[PDB]
Amino acid sequence: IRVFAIPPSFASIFLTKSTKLTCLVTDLTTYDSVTISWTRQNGEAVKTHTNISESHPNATFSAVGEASICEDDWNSGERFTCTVTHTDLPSPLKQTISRPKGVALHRPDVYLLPPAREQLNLRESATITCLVTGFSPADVFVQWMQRGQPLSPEKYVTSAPMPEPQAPGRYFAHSILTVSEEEWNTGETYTCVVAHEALPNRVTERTVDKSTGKPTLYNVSLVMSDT
Amino acid sequence: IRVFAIPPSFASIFLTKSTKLTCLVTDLTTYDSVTISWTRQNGEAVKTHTNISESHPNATFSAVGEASICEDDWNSGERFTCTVTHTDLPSPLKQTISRPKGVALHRPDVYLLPPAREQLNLRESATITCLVTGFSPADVFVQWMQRGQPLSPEKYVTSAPMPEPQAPGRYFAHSILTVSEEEWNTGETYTCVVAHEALPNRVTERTVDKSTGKPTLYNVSLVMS
Amino acid sequence: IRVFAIPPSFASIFLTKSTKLTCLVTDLTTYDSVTISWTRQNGEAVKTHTNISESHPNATFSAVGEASICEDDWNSGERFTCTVTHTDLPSPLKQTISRPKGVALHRPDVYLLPPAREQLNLRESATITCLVTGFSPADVFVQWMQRGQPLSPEKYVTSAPMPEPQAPGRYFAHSILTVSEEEWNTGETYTCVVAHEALPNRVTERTVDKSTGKPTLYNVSLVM
Amino acid sequence: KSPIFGPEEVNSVEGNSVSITCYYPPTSVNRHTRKYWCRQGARGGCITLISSEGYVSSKYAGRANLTNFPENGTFVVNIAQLSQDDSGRYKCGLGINSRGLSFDVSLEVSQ
Ligand SMILES: *[C@@H]1O[C@H](CO)[C@@H](O)[C@H](O)[C@H]1NC(C)=O
Ligand SMILES: *[C@@H]1O[C@H](CO)[C@@H](O)[C@H](O)[C@H]1NC(C)=O
Repeated sequence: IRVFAIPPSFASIFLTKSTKLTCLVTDLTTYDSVTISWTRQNGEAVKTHTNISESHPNATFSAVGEASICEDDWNSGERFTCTVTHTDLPSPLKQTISRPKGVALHRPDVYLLPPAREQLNLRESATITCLVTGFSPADVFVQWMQRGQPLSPEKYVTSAPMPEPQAPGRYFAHSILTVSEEEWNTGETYTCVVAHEALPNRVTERTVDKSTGKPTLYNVSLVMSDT
Repeated sequence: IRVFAIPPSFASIFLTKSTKLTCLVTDLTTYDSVTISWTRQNGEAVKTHTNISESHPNATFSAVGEASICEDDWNSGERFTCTVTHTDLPSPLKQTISRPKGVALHRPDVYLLPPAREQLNLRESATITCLVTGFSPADVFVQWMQRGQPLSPEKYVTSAPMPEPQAPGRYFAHSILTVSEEEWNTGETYTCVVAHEALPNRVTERTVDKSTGKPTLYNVSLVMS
Repeated sequence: IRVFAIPPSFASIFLTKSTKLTCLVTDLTTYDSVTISWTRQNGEAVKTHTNISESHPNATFSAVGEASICEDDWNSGERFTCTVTHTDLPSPLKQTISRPKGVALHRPDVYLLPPAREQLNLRESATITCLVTGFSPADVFVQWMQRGQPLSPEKYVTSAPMPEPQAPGRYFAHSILTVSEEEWNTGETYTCVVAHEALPNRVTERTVDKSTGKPTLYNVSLVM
Repeated sequence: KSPIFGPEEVNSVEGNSVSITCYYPPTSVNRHTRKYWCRQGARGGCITLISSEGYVSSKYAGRANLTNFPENGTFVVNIAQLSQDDSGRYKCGLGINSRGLSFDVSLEVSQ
């Protein structure tokens, strides 16, 4: 008999522009007269949360309420309370939440790497890779745009952040995008927008044309003779 | 006795992250006990603002009112009404502003132009020029960063959004940045972020080094005997 | 009761070479048979100020006073006064305007920048920017010619002279021109002329075509 | 000369299916090296429509499979749902697209 509340993540405040916070309840049966509430620090009102989940088969129920909030005021560290009182638990409980102030705020430095020349040889497919290194804390959010409008998420694959071993407790990530190869030899700018909560304007954007690795000079020297 | 309701410009919501709208009252009679405030469409209160105006240098009185709102409250469709209370007012004045939704939206196409070779021959200073174009409405913002740490606003000069010649209601701008000639011939990536309320993440950026082009040079050398 | 004076600047002279200076009368009630005059320092008379305009349907005042002068009486320092008498203010009003000497003059460096490869690789339309940097005083006249034939002024757009960031009392301006890039693939002439007062002959022309800053690639060095 | 050998001329009506076998000298490189079927377009080169490693292009997705019988010494390309954009000039081959080792099939669809 427990309650799990999920805080708003930066890969969701940035993706959906609608900072909000949920409250699911584990190991409580599928009964009526549910208490799900969201209060500020001072306990004032909140958004009307609906779309309660379905009755699970094993006699458990998670009444999920989604409530929004002004944008700064989540980051200012205002505590919220998910208060619960079911039938089996007529005694309440307040699952409290806050913004974790603390840990240092370093910013990513994003290098976008173009496909290997051994790969654009089979003339099959090019894997462009965005290497979001050096940052802290977690929750980077990488997405890809071609010429201005963002691509499908079916085509790129972001890893979850992994901690970097040479440097201290600062993560990295990476994200590959696999394009066709005839689409790449045409041109095709293909940029990598990387959202973090420690950048100046929150978003970095790097890009790769076809012409970005290409050598500065070819320097042949042919010595045909007869000796 | 003229009350304007200053709408928050987008170039200030982006520069300050702290959208403030201001009731500006001019030519009030020379007195005191001034009562000014900002309300929503539902008339709900905002805090009292600090930093009141001084008396006119033209022998009269004026008022400034600084209310910081959530951005979703201002853009969500809520009109905003100011109240001003003075001596010569028989009744207060409620001045209304709404975010003018109903303009077509288009996005800037920032092409960052690099300095002319005629200029890096006088050995003095380059001007890199960030041609923001194609966009609508006004209220672009352009600022310049060098390795993710922005230059001071004394070095770049943004223009004003002037209407584009050939296209319909749309605009452009420029922004020049003048950098001395040994800076640019070292590397020095010089990016140009452009902040506009019709972009996806509200910010795009482009960049230009010394070598942003300068193509393949073939250098054949035949010693055919 | 305001009387303004709109003078002719370098853009207004050089487009026309027929300097006409205008005395604007505003902020009264709507009376007819207005009495205005354009006089010199020595009290003489000029061309008549015909083409009176309409009044204002928002009930402000509208009267213009023009006079065609030729240039040397405008540069040598003759003050030109518009005199105003009417029924609301029947006292003689003097609005004096001249050319305010006592300012420097530096020469505009002009650089004509060709369209960027990000813009052309869409193949929609290119814009060429003439950059008129470094100069002082203001009032420059930028216009564009396509091989000795002046383009239509619905096509280019000149800026206004905004003061330079790191240069002390100088200025700059810009002027963009939108060429259809299909015309830039033939890449004809596109010259930018810039009329200032501090040039030697007062007109500088720069030009850019499709192959201007293109460096040499194919350095074939055969040796024997 | 390149030792692959396919069908030089293939004819099949729209909607019907094609089976195109191409043979190779059954070495131990040629059994295991990459086998392609590229579309020699105009203005340049092969654009690999269906490789044998497992790429299958945007066009031929759902309608083509390339299999490989290395003991029989051949590889076979099945293409269903023809249309008249499936007409033109194709190559069946091995290894890299550029370096020859190929054969030139001329696919020609009829109404
Ligand atoms: C180009 O080739 C010439 C002759 O082979 C050589 O002397 C020169 O150094 C080369 N230029 C470079 C490396 O920039
Ligand atoms: C071009 O080739 C000449 C011929 O020797 C060589 O001296 C020179 O370095 C080359 N120039 C460039 C810019 O590569």
